[PDB]
Amino acid sequence: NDPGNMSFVKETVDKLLKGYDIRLRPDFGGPPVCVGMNIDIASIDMVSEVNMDYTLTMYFQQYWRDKRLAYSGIPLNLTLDNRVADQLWVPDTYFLNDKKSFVHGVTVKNRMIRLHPDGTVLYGLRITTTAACMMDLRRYPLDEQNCTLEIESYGYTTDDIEFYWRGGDKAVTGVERIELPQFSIVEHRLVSRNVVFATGAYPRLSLSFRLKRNIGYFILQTYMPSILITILSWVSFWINYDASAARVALGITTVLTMTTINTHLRETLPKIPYVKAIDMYLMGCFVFVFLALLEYAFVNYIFFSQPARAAAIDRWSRIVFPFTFSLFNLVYWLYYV
Amino acid sequence: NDPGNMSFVKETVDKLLKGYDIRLRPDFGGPPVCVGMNIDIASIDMVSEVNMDYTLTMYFQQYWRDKRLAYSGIPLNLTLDNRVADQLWVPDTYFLNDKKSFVHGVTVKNRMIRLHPDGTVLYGLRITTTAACMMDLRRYPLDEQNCTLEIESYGYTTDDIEFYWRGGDKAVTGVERIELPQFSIVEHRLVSRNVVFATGAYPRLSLSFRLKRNIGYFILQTYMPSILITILSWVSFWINYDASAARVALGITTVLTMTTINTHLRETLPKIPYVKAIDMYLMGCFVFVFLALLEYAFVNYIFFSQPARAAAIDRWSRIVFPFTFSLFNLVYWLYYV
Amino acid sequence: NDPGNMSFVKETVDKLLKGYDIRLRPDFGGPPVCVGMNIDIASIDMVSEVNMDYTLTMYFQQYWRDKRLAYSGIPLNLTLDNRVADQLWVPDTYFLNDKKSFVHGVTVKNRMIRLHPDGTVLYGLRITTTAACMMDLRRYPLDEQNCTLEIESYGYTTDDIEFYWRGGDKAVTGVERIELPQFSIVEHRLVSRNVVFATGAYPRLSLSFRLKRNIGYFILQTYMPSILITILSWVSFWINYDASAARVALGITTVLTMTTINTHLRETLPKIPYVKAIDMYLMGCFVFVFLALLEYAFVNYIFFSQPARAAAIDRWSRIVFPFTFSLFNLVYWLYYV
Amino acid sequence: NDPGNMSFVKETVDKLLKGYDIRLRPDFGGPPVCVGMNIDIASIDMVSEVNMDYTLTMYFQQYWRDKRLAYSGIPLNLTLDNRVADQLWVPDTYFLNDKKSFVHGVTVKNRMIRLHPDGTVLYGLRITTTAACMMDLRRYPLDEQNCTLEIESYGYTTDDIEFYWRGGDKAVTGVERIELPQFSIVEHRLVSRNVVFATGAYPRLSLSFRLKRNIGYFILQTYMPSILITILSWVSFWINYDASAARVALGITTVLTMTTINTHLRETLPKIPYVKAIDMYLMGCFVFVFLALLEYAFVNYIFFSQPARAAAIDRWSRIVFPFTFSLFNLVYWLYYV
Amino acid sequence: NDPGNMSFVKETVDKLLKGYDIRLRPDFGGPPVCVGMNIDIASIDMVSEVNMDYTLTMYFQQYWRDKRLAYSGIPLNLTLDNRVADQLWVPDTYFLNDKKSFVHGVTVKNRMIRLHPDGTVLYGLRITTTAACMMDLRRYPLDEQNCTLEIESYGYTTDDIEFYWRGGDKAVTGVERIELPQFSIVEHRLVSRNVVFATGAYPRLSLSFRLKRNIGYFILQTYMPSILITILSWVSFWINYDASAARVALGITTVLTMTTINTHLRETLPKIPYVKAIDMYLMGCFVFVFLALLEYAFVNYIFFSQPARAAAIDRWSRIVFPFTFSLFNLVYWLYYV
Ligand SMILES: *[C@@H]1O[C@H](CO)[C@@H](O[C@@H]2O[C@H](CO)[C@@H](O[C@@H]3O[C@H](CO[C@H]4O[C@H](CO)[C@@H](O)[C@H](O)[C@@H]4O)[C@@H](O)[C@H](O[C@H]4O[C@H](CO)[C@@H](O)[C@H](O)[C@@H]4O)[C@@H]3O)[C@H](O)[C@H]2NC(C)=O)[C@H](O)[C@H]1NC(C)=O
Ligand SMILES: *[C@@H]1O[C@H](CO)[C@@H](O[C@@H]2O[C@H](CO)[C@@H](O[C@@H]3O[C@H](CO[C@H]4O[C@H](CO)[C@@H](O)[C@H](O)[C@@H]4O)[C@@H](O)[C@H](O[C@H]4O[C@H](CO)[C@@H](O)[C@H](O)[C@@H]4O)[C@@H]3O)[C@H](O)[C@H]2NC(C)=O)[C@H](O)[C@H]1NC(C)=O
Ligand SMILES: *[C@@H]1O[C@H](CO)[C@@H](O[C@@H]2O[C@H](CO)[C@@H](O[C@@H]3O[C@H](CO[C@H]4O[C@H](CO)[C@@H](O)[C@H](O)[C@@H]4O)[C@@H](O)[C@H](O[C@H]4O[C@H](CO)[C@@H](O)[C@H](O)[C@@H]4O)[C@@H]3O)[C@H](O)[C@H]2NC(C)=O)[C@H](O)[C@H]1NC(C)=O
Ligand SMILES: *[C@@H]1O[C@H](CO)[C@@H](O[C@@H]2O[C@H](CO)[C@@H](O[C@@H]3O[C@H](CO[C@H]4O[C@H](CO)[C@@H](O)[C@H](O)[C@@H]4O)[C@@H](O)[C@H](O[C@H]4O[C@H](CO)[C@@H](O)[C@H](O)[C@@H]4O)[C@@H]3O)[C@H](O)[C@H]2NC(C)=O)[C@H](O)[C@H]1NC(C)=O
Ligand SMILES: *[C@@H]1O[C@H](CO)[C@@H](O)[C@H](O)[C@H]1NC(C)=O
Ligand SMILES: *[C@@H]1O[C@H](CO)[C@@H](O)[C@H](O)[C@H]1NC(C)=O
Ligand SMILES: *[C@@H]1O[C@H](CO)[C@@H](O)[C@H](O)[C@H]1NC(C)=O
Ligand SMILES: *[C@@H]1O[C@H](CO)[C@@H](O)[C@H](O)[C@H]1NC(C)=O
Ligand SMILES: *[C@@H]1O[C@H](CO)[C@@H](O)[C@H](O)[C@H]1NC(C)=O
Ligand SMILES: CCCCCCCCCC
Ligand SMILES: CCCCCCCCCC
Ligand SMILES: NCCc1c[nH]cn1
Ligand SMILES: NCCc1c[nH]cn1
Ligand SMILES: NCCc1c[nH]cn1
Ligand SMILES: [Cl-]
Ligand SMILES: [Cl-]
Ligand SMILES: [Cl-]
Ligand SMILES: [Cl-]
Ligand SMILES: [Cl-]
Repeated sequence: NDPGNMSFVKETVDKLLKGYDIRLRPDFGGPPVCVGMNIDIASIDMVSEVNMDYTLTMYFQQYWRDKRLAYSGIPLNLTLDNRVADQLWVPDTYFLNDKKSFVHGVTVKNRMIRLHPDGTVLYGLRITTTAACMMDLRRYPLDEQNCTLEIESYGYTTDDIEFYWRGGDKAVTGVERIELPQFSIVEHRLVSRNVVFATGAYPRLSLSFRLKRNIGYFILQTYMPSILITILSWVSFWINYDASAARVALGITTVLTMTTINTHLRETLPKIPYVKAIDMYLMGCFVFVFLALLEYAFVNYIFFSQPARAAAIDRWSRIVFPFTFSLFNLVYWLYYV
Repeated sequence: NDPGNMSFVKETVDKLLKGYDIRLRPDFGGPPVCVGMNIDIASIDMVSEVNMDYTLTMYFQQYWRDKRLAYSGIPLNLTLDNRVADQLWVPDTYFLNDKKSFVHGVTVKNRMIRLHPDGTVLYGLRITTTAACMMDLRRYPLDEQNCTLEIESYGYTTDDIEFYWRGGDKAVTGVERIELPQFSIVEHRLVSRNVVFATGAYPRLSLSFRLKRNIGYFILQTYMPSILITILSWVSFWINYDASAARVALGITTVLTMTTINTHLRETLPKIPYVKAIDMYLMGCFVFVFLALLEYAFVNYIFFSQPARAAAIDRWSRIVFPFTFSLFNLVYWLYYV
Repeated sequence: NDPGNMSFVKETVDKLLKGYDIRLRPDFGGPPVCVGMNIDIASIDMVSEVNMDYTLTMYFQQYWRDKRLAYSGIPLNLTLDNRVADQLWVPDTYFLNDKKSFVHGVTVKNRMIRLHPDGTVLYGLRITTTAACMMDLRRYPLDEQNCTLEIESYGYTTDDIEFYWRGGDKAVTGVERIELPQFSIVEHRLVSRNVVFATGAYPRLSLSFRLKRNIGYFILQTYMPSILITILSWVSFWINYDASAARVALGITTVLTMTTINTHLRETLPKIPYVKAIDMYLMGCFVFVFLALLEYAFVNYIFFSQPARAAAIDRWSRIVFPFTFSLFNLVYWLYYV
Repeated sequence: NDPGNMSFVKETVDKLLKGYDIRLRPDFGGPPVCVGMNIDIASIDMVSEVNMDYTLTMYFQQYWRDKRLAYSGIPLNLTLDNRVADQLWVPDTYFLNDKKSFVHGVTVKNRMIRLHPDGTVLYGLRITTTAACMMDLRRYPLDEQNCTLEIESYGYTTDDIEFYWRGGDKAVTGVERIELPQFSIVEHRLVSRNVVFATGAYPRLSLSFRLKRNIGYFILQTYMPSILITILSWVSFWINYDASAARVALGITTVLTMTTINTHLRETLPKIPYVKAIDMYLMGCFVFVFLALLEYAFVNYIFFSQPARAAAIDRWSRIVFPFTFSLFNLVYWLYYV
Repeated sequence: NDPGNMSFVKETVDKLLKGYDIRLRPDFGGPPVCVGMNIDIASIDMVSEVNMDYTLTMYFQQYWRDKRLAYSGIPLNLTLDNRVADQLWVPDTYFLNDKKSFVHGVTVKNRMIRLHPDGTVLYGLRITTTAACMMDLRRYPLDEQNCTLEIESYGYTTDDIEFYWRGGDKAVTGVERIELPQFSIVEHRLVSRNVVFATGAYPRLSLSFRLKRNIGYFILQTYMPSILITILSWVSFWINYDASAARVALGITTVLTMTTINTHLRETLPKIPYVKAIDMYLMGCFVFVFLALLEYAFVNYIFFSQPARAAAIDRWSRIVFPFTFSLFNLVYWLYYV
């Protein structure tokens, strides 16, 4: 009688679980059970190009109605201990593209079960998942990436279970509060569809983010050092051509440093067989510093027989190299922006 | 009768657990159960800027009263085996910002259950948790960071469970005994509040530390080597301008070393798109060593036609460069301290 | 009576499991139970030469008939909760060459049980496995590798269990959708056989892939830098022989850089005792840059007494070195392609 | 009757566990139960300064008497299967300073239960534990460290459980067989005491080792290369002062190499804010190589106007630098040894 | 009656387990139970000098007779589901020197139980174990190592359990099929003995391998680069002594490169306090390249006053250095081979 009478509540819950078969889905043999899903994204831990995946922490909630759990006489929503979920049927929801995922278990399993008088079940889970995201690094680091989270039922087909985003476009929250130092989230989308396999058609929910990579880190880390090395190679043009050791040292160091910058950057990224946007810039800067050393090799070859021509080549190189490199940056930054 | 009669104690404990429903919170359907929490911080293992998190080991204790566990006739507090916690209701306490946490289980699960005659339950857990802490590295390494530990109930709302710091300002102990080689704990605070979500309002407890980074390591590791390289570039000012190979070698090595110091440091830290305080110093030192090499390029360009002017430029550079760099350090250390 | 009557379904399932002995295989003491297997390959995460293994994620399905589970009166296929698999006999299938494998367990264990009226059981598992693959790196990076997945019964011999690929050549799907940045899957094969051990003959299923390594990454990372360094060493041939510091610096840097490229590459790969294809190219490039420095050591030795002969040696070296190195690349790329 | 009659033994063991309450400690409500502990140290896996911890593998044995397990008629010690420990009360022993620990479980859980006729229980566990050890690196690598293992009861106070080292000074064995390549174990001590907390006074057992770091590795790795670089800088004193490129190159390389040695070593160690003993030596060697380069900068500045004075400075530097550096090593090695 | 009658088989197995006490070993209170062990080594994953351990994957089989499991009327060997092992007594076998081990559990636990009419039990486990192996690196990389796997009973003494290698010298198979890229298995041995501890005497089985390290990798990685650098230092002997910058650059680079090779190699290996065989070679090569630079420092010191003597020193150095270094290799390779 009394909702505050725990003895009466215990009798009501025991009656619900008496004869309850966890092996059978709600409305077994009849219409499919509709499962509504909402996601509260706590954070996106990291985005890795090397492993081609991202780490996501979220509050995963499932909404469905089980008539076997309908109770009367208690005008309240029953929030039970999370351990009761082992005595109830739950959807076999799994993430299609996940690589490693777990449910937090401190201090207890991060799980929620809330019952409703009509038999509606609220099932919440705090899950940290690492989901695979293949990335196209051709325009890297000025690339825009699209990473998805695929939600699907494992065993039950569309004849048994149906998926939908509960709340429509507002089913997923917390996207605007995600703080990625390297990326900005341009847009997120929700997709519901059915995928046909050899064992039947299965419900599918898709959550996708469009990530825009910030360029600030790469300007300070790769682009500026490459520019400084290229400018450093131009110093030899003002050095006297009789200083063979000095000018060759400028040519050697700038050429070798440019190669080390190019190779070191590729080591950090995964072994991809195509040229990236930054690789085009680094290889472009290598030509300028290589031609600067070849410029002195030409001057050193003829400065004895033709000192006048050698001086003109040095004088013209002081203008052509800064001018050509400025144009190279102009065409480069217009293409990739 | 006799408290030392184990048969009588076994009967008393069995009576408490007879008809006990773990699925129901204490005072189910009535006033919310108040849970008091205390933390004994054993240590802070590490603070990582790369992962933006810190590792914490602590003794987590929860205090609440369950009238179903009230016993009479035994004027003693019953300290039971930790395995009895699986037969009792416990709060669904979880850490909001934790990334990976566990309860120690050697030799047994690091868990404590102590009962009281009125039904009060003491529940202790030794937990090592890695909690996310977003850090602002703009003033790094002279930055001050604020890392928090958020405590919240997962399933139960404020209508069912209430949180409070047991003992007020003294609820958290062991803060002054924390030994961080890189940080000093300026202050810790305790905050109690209620947070409203889509599923209701939830109790919240917040433990926050203000960490001040020690500068001793970075002086020896980054600042001093940068100063020594800048002073090294000034050696060329006293070298004769006819030593083209020697002075250019001093210019090349100091400029290249400065770039390697700048890029290597940024690799250790996470890829952030903004300039840090140390980055300002390293880029400032790069200009001084770059101008030192450009100084000889100017001297080498005119020392043949105008030897007198070239000697004066070398002589003035011996004073201006140490003076300007001293001023640069003065303005730098006043801004960030 | 009614298939949609959950009470009738619960009675039918309880009858099947009443007296069911999980310790006994189907048709125990009689003909061996035939298990059909299909694999839906979700992805191949990575291929590691250092660890000599690859990571595979797949949908592993087992097909067999158990007459103890045959039911009548329900003209439907019973898709039960995955937790019922703990109450049924399943084959002791294990992967012979796996190093670390697991079944995904979010949100539930990634497991499927589907029953059929005749007693046929469909048992699906989503497994991520790391399987050992010994690789022959003699032709690396132009090598072609053959990695296998060996499927075998652990305890039961061919007298008790038999394996076969269900669907023949189409038993394994998703191979053409595998995206390896470094490898291309030339062909996959399915092999069924029996392997004799000391404890008897055991069924065996083999899934093998032939992987062709893409050469695009290694051209940009190793081959091109080696070519550029070799061309860099040729610059000294046009430098005047009186520039002893400049030409020796070109010889030193190219020789030292070539050694660093060779040693660094071998560190990434596992410690193998044989020479690889790339090692042959790197050691070939080392000879060219070493002879270039020895060329000046010969010129510097005689340019005082015999300036005319020294000039001819420099002039001839400008032709022989590019010509010989071009031939070296011709014979090299014909041998390994 | 017959000890070899397994049916009689099974009846005796079942009688012991009939009515046995694992939730109650032996002599509950009476005198505290005394637990004797012995440790057989299998090995010390590693000692890490970076993580400030060490890894320990040991055989952990607990000795206590439970009158509920006393049996008569069998004049033998009952060695039972390790799975019976789940049906018995065991002390809630945990390691206070451990960071990650586990009990080995191959092929079974590495656990031992041996019963005695009077009710004495022998409980053995093979545990690998990583225990935190704060280290003072001011005298590193000539430092002596003291790492402890703290043993304490988690829930029970001194009113319920008491700890003591069984066998006194011989409670811990295997210390002399520990093989640490980098450390030598000078001495180990055993301490028994009671620690008072907010929840009461708890028994404490402490096992501490005094570790002396071997200096052989650091002589070959850091000290000798630093000496060789310092001697290398002295070569310029015998080089003619007109060789500006050669002597400056000797000065540049020795100074730059010394900085790289200093910075690289600090990266391996944890970020501590104080100067270590090795840091004093490396910074001392930096001054000698820096003054050597400044010595030529002084000679190069005056060798034209005052060639006689410049020659004397070179001649005196050939004696003062080896003599002063020898004295620097003398005072250094006397202070830290 | 009928062996193919599963109902009769189920009755027979239930009778065996009725009244079966897992807490009691077979023949409890009587003669010790003899356990025969065989190992089928699948692979040796890796051998690590840094961690002083090796990883082993094997099929571990235990053979013993339990009269409580003897059955009659079924003339067949009963291969039961692996889950029946939890209802049977098994030996408490553990590996003494293991550091981390596990039993594979995909798709089921890699476990086998086979019964025999007389009560003999076959118990198989597929175990991957990392066992500690202390290594003597004094002759590294030409060292020969002896790594063992120690098998012992944890709780039961020799009065209760006895170990023996089933099949004698053929108890361990698959040794000849082990493929270690860096090592060759010279010989394996089997040892059976009893070890006395404080708690009694325990059975012990030892499997030991003698590993011979292949030298092919280290010739290409360390020995050849050291030889090439030493030969590189000899180039300065043919360079004119007036080329001070060139010859000092050859001396500086060879000396610095030799130090980097020596220090980098020691970093990969564990921090041991003794000199290795390769360390002797690297330090020997350092002297040759250091004396080569000191050779020019002597020539540069006297080539002005005594040009004739300086030319002879260069001429003699062209012969003595190759001759002495050839002898150094002769004595070195004879000592360590
Ligand atoms: C690291 O950064 C975090 C986040 O910024 C800081 O956490 C904040 O700490 C401050 C205190 O320093 C908190 O402010 C206090 O909040 C209490 C709780 O507010 C709840 O309840 C009130 C009603 O009582 C509601 O209005 C409110 O919405 C909340 O539901 C208040 O009770 C406190 O009030 C006290 O101060 C006011 C004046 O400001 C007085 O009028 C009151 O009488 C009383 O004395 C106070 O406002 C703040 O809420 C925390 N934020 C979060 C997000 O937790 C950490 O402090 C910081 N770490 C360090 C070391 O500085
Ligand atoms: C990676 O490397 C592995 C190992 O080398 C390759 O695996 C081999 O694949 C070949 C097929 O390409 C296998 O050869 C086939 O074996 C079948 C099974 O043999 C069992 O049964 C027969 C009796 O039927 C016994 O005699 C035998 O001992 C085994 O018990 C055969 O049925 C096949 O026969 C077919 O070809 C023959 C002619 O060769 C015809 O006469 C037959 O009619 C029939 O068409 C065949 O012999 C071989 O067994 C595999 N080896 C292993 C160890 O598994 C992978 O193919 C390779 N990967 C790639 C991509 O190439
Ligand atoms: C690494 O560093 C740790 C921490 O510093 C060292 O641990 C200390 O070890 C010393 C012994 O070397 C300990 O001192 C001894 O403590 C015993 C326990 O004290 C408890 O009980 C007494 C009453 O009996 C109380 O007063 C006290 O508060 C404690 O509750 C004492 O029984 C010992 O007494 C002995 O010496 C005194 C004289 O000093 C005599 O009068 C006594 O008769 C008796 O012989 C002693 O005081 C100390 O407690 C340890 N500290 C901690 C924190 O554990 C390690 O030793 C060190 N490792 C190495 C290798 O040196
Ligand atoms: C790696 O390194 C380990 C450790 O050094 C080596 O292991 C040793 O291997 C040798 C054999 O090569 C072992 O020696 C043998 O021990 C057997 C067991 O001894 C027990 O039983 C005897 C009584 O029977 C007791 O006296 C003893 O204390 C032990 O309790 C003996 O039965 C063997 O005897 C054989 O040789 C003797 C002559 O030496 C004959 O008289 C006998 O008839 C018989 O033929 C033998 O002594 C030694 O015990 C092992 N040590 C350990 C610690 O296990 C590995 O061999 C090595 N690996 C490789 C590849 O070399
Ligand atoms: C609470 O409910 C139980 C079960 O229906 C009932 O027996 C008991 O009387 C109720 N309590 C009161 C105060 O009526
Ligand atoms: C201990 O309590 C039990 C249960 O109440 C009782 O039967 C027994 O007699 C008591 N012991 C004594 C010595 O009275
Ligand atoms: C459903 O099946 C049960 C068990 O056979 C039966 O008792 C019940 O009457 C059936 N339902 C209907 C509506 O007939
Ligand atoms: C062994 O003990 C049981 C239980 O007491 C008893 O029934 C049986 O007769 C004993 N065995 C013999 C041979 O007496
Ligand atoms: C199989 O064995 C059971 C148990 O003994 C028996 O009841 C049954 O009749 C047997 N089957 C046949 C066909 O006899
Ligand atoms: C790359 C910039 C070099 C600037 C040299 C300036 C020389 C000026 C001589 C009048
Ligand atoms: C390795 C390419 C070197 C090119 C030098 C060109 C010099 C031309 C002088 C006329
Ligand atoms: N399935 C055979 C397992 C095995 C191999 N060796 C020993 N046992
Ligand atoms: N054994 C005492 C555990 C503890 C410390 N602080 C709180 N609980
Ligand atoms: N099997 C013996 C285990 C052991 C060693 N030391 C203590 N216990
Ligand atoms: Cl967690
Ligand atoms: Cl732990
Ligand atoms: Cl997972
Ligand atoms: Cl283990
Ligand atoms: Cl596994």
